[PDB]
Amino acid sequence: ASVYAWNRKRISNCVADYSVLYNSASFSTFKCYGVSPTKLNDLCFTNVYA
Amino acid sequence: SALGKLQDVVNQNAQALNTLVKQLSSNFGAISSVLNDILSRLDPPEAEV
Amino acid sequence: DSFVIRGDEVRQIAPGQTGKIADYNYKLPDDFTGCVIAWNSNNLDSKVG
Repeated sequence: ASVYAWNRKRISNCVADYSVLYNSASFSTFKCYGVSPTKLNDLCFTNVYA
Repeated sequence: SALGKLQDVVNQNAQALNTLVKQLSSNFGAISSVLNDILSRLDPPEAEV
Repeated sequence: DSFVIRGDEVRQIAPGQTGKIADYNYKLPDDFTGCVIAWNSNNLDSKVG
């Protein structure tokens, strides 16, 4: 989607293997604020909004 | 109320302690007032700050 | 300590970094003291084949 019409996807009731993201070489920018991505594997959340 | 002079003393001490305990609930500028959460959410580079 | 990497992974040569190079190839200490110097070597290390 266009930036002015950014799409929002809700993530819930699932297991998030964040390794697939932070072990991938397909990303040039990967910046997490307020969290460290390694520790995401040990964390749960009530709302995920991609 | 006759023994107020004694009661006051007690109360004051208690009050002090209470505030001290409640000071554990303040972030003081951090991102969370619970040390365990900061240790579980950040790596040392910024967890130290 | 001398070696060669690819440009995208140059960021990984720094304290508190993650990725392929830092985790599996070369890891600096979090309190590292010293200098890191890096420069492109396309003219020298690349081959047509």
